[PDB]
Amino acid sequence: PKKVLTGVVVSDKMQKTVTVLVERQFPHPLYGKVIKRSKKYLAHDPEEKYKLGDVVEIIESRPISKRKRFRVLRLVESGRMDLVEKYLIRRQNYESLSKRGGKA
Amino acid sequence: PTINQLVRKGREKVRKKSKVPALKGAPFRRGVCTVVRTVTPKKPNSALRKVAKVRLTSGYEVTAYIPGEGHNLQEHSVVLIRGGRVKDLPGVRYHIVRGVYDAAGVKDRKKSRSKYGTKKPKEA
Amino acid sequence: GRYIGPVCRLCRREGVKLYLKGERCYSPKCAMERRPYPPGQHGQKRARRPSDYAVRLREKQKLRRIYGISERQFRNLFEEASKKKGVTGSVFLGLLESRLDNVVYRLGFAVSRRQARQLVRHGHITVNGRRVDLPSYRVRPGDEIAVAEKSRNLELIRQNLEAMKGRKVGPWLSLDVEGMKGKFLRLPDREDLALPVNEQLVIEFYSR
Amino acid sequence: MLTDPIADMLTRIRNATRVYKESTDVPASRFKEEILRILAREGFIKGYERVDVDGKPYLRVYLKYGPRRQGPDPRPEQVIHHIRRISKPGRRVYVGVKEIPRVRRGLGIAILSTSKGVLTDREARKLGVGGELICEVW
Amino acid sequence: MVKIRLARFGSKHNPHYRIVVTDARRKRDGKYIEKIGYYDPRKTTPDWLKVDVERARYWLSVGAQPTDTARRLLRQAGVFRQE
RNA sequence: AUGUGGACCCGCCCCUUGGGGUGUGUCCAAAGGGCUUUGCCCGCUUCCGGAUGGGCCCGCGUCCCAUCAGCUAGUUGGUGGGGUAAUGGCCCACCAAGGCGACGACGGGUAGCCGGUCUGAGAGGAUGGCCGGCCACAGGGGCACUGAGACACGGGCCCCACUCCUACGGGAGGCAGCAGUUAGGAAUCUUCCGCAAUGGGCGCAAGCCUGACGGAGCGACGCCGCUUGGAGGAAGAAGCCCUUCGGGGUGUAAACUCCUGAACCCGGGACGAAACCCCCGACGAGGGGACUGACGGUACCGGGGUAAUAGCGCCGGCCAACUCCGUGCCAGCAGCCGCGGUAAUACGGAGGGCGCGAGCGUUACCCGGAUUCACUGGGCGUAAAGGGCGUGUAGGCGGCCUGGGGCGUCCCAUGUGAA
Ligand SMILES: [Mg+2]
Ligand SMILES: [Mg+2]
Ligand SMILES: [Mg+2]
Ligand SMILES: [Mg+2]
Ligand SMILES: [Mg+2]
Ligand SMILES: [Mg+2]
Ligand SMILES: [Mg+2]
Ligand SMILES: [Mg+2]
Ligand SMILES: [Mg+2]
Ligand SMILES: [Mg+2]
Ligand SMILES: [Mg+2]
Ligand SMILES: [Mg+2]
Ligand SMILES: [Mg+2]
Ligand SMILES: [Mg+2]
Ligand SMILES: [Mg+2]
Ligand SMILES: [Mg+2]
Ligand SMILES: [Mg+2]
Ligand SMILES: [Mg+2]
Ligand SMILES: [Mg+2]
Ligand SMILES: [Mg+2]
Ligand SMILES: [Mg+2]
Ligand SMILES: [Mg+2]
Ligand SMILES: [Mg+2]
Ligand SMILES: [Mg+2]
Ligand SMILES: [Mg+2]
Ligand SMILES: [Mg+2]
Ligand SMILES: [Mg+2]
Ligand SMILES: [Mg+2]
Ligand SMILES: [Mg+2]
Ligand SMILES: [Mg+2]
Ligand SMILES: [Mg+2]
Ligand SMILES: [Mg+2]
Ligand SMILES: [Mg+2]
Ligand SMILES: [Mg+2]
Ligand SMILES: [Mg+2]
Ligand SMILES: [Mg+2]
Ligand SMILES: [Mg+2]
Ligand SMILES: [Mg+2]
Ligand SMILES: [Zn+2]
Repeated sequence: PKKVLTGVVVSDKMQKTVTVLVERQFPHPLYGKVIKRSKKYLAHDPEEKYKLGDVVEIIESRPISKRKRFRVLRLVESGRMDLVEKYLIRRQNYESLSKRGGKA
Repeated sequence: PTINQLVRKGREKVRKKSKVPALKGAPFRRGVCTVVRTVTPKKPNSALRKVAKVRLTSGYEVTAYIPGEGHNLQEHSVVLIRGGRVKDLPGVRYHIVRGVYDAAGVKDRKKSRSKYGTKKPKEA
Repeated sequence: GRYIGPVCRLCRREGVKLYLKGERCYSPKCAMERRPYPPGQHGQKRARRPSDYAVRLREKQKLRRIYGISERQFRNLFEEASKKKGVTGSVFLGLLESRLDNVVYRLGFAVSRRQARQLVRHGHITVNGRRVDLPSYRVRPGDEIAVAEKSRNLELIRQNLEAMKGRKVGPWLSLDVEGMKGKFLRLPDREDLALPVNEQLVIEFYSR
Repeated sequence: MLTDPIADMLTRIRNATRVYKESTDVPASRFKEEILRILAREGFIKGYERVDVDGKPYLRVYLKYGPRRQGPDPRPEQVIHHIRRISKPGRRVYVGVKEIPRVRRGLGIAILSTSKGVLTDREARKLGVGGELICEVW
Repeated sequence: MVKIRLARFGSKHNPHYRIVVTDARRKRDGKYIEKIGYYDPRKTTPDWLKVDVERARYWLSVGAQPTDTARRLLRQAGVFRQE
């Protein structure tokens, strides 16, 4: 079975390609509690069909590039920029964590 | 700490500091004496404790105790050391193997012979 | 023997008759009677309240010396009786009692276990027919333990199986004084051993 | 807001009995009710009942103790000696059927929730099912 | 090609072989494809040879080639007896 | 040339990533050898399948430092080429401006990974040494050729560092194969025998090659088995040791009586080996025959037969085992606590005792006791520990009732979990 993942498109910024964000719960090996944990896949979108916010199943597939080894299989739930926004703030944060601050 | 805490930060494993850098943490380094000396013990002891500064193959210059009634070590004797504090002389962390190399055995000892390094005396 | 050396001096340390030296231990000469205190200069003094460790030590010595086994040999048995299914206490005593050197002394081929050791190392003994000269050999049930064919009439095994005429053999062994055979019927029921030793303590020693 | 309502009921009970109260109101949830069902079956409570305090619905829980002892401190033996949450929010606990624990060589119970519903250990074991280990009681 | 050969398994002066399928290029004692028998050349027990002609015949059919004493043993179990 | 067939372009059908058909066109085969010579054996050619081995890709797992917080320009993606057995920025040209990171990017440190090993009640911790599997490497750095396979340890080229040759121009090397030498080091083996067995290469075969391997050798380095004797033997030698001067200890220990008989001597003497091969049958199945042993005159069997090595540590408490003398805060001991300043069971010796025993001690390292990094399994008023206070970002967590989904969770079946 080619692995199939389900995720949120969080990047349209590429030609014929979408960043897909894929979460996975699971219990922590030593301490028990259920930990969320996520990873971004680059997926092949040849119609530039799928759009920011779409929730797509992504499938294992023969390599298209470095990075691109998945193709967008189908569309689950169309539109939902909460996830995109959720993800978006997470990278907004990054700005703070450095050597200075104030209004930066 | 909360579980979420123990999931975020770890626990923290430990670290045995090696009470004897016989560098290579081998069980013995060979060394050459540079000073034979005598040292005063501390706290509630008095006597004259025999002690050599040793320059090691491990690239280390360290001070070792010279166990036994009397020794034969001079400012160029080549010696084998072996690890073992001397509770009285702070900074003396290694012993000198008596009976190996330039360090003679121990002249006429009947009891704890293996340590101190003296052969089984002859007898009918 | 394996210890090899003053025997009745252990008799006196454990404070119990041990019967290591065979038949003189039945005579009014075994030191345990009319000299029952430990060996050594201080052996007749006021003996101090012995520690918890001391007592578990001595009971082990008490057992190990009675069988004439070493210690590396002893420990290797206890541990085998640990890992073994069943009550590890009296599974130990059964193995000990399965040692050929002891089984020979049980069948009264020799007056002691030490004398029984020598008869084994010197090929005087068959098991099932072929010679076995290993005192540690494990007798299994069904096995028949003979005096060696060409030994049968040595001056010693003559006068020793002569004593065994009419004498009684443990419940778990048969014996046939005519041809000088003997059989190992079953590993001994803990009740069968009259062993002057609380083996519960011996388990407790090997667990510090 | 209670962070863990189940822990709270278990606690409300723990606290009620140590002063030997007659009964105690816990605010009511189907789940809680399903647990008291078990307590009452196994006989740690005299039983529960869906009263209705001050507008909103509770579960009056009727407690059980031993007989008066003699000596100083007559106070009876507790029936619920001990009653602890196992799984809690922010560290859930799920045994499979081969790992349902045995509480006090059976003298106690462990309530766990399964997809066949809320059950004791012996119950889950027979039914061949594990789940979220809810609590243990002995 | 894949061979049917002996793999040395006893101890010093106590040879037991496993009869094995394996690519000819393994070491003689390394990872093999399938054990299909065993051989005790000292005949220390009544049970000193054992094959499984079914599997032996399988591997032959896909062109395993047996060494000279493997085939000897295989014959001795009637791998090849066709009557 | 022959075209079973196959390869390639285009088309069509079925499939559905480059899978399987089909038509036209084009392109593509071959090698001979031996005979107990017409018809067998060994080869050669194309295609289709099997088997074995491998390439590549993906999910998930894999150490320490945040006193490393930002990183990236073939970078990230596209189109089209190149290249390959094959996917891919693998490489190239052009175009878009991406990609990555607090779920720890980038950097530094350390390390071959696993089966497993050790420890632990477990959960954990520690480790990767023998053997087995994968990877990588062959003086250091590049590279391609040949080929089914290599970017090749005993193949080729170049650069660097060493050593050697040198007629001064130029050449020759590469034990991290088996042995062996030297150096470093606390420390690590024979320049042994054999291809008899198993296995590998080539050969139709006979055979050849095989420091793979099968053995032997050295070292108590580990494990296991075994011996230095057994039975009798005094109211209890001698010496040594205490002593309240009577005695007491070593001590059935010895001497000694009898008995067995490790060493050693003599004799027989292996298993591992039945195939290849030859004959019969048919070069098949099946049967018959012959050849072959490094270990080795060893294992083992039988006959003789001698009383035949005991050491090391410890005895203040923890920790089994106490007396005398010497010594005088000295000489010394010492794991920790502590001994020794003139009556020391702690030093040194003696007698005795305890523990192990061809071994016993020491050092070093690992887990343990250590719930002393606490998931199991700990804490923070005064013992070490509440942030000086808030705000509230990420994140963590979330009241009661119904329904759907079924991610977590649970269940059955099944595959895998090599040795
Ligand atoms: Mg003082
Ligand atoms: Mg002092
Ligand atoms: Mg000492
Ligand atoms: Mg042509
Ligand atoms: Mg390394
Ligand atoms: Mg633990
Ligand atoms: Mg080198
Ligand atoms: Mg190189
Ligand atoms: Mg080739
Ligand atoms: Mg080529
Ligand atoms: Mg090569
Ligand atoms: Mg290479
Ligand atoms: Mg070479
Ligand atoms: Mg070499
Ligand atoms: Mg050197
Ligand atoms: Mg060797
Ligand atoms: Mg061969
Ligand atoms: Mg070898
Ligand atoms: Mg034969
Ligand atoms: Mg041959
Ligand atoms: Mg004591
Ligand atoms: Mg004195
Ligand atoms: Mg003393
Ligand atoms: Mg002491
Ligand atoms: Mg041994
Ligand atoms: Mg711990
Ligand atoms: Mg600590
Ligand atoms: Mg905790
Ligand atoms: Mg604490
Ligand atoms: Mg304070
Ligand atoms: Mg404080
Ligand atoms: Mg405060
Ligand atoms: Mg403060
Ligand atoms: Mg929030
Ligand atoms: Mg809720
Ligand atoms: Mg939430
Ligand atoms: Mg599910
Ligand atoms: Mg399974
Ligand atoms: Zn006695």
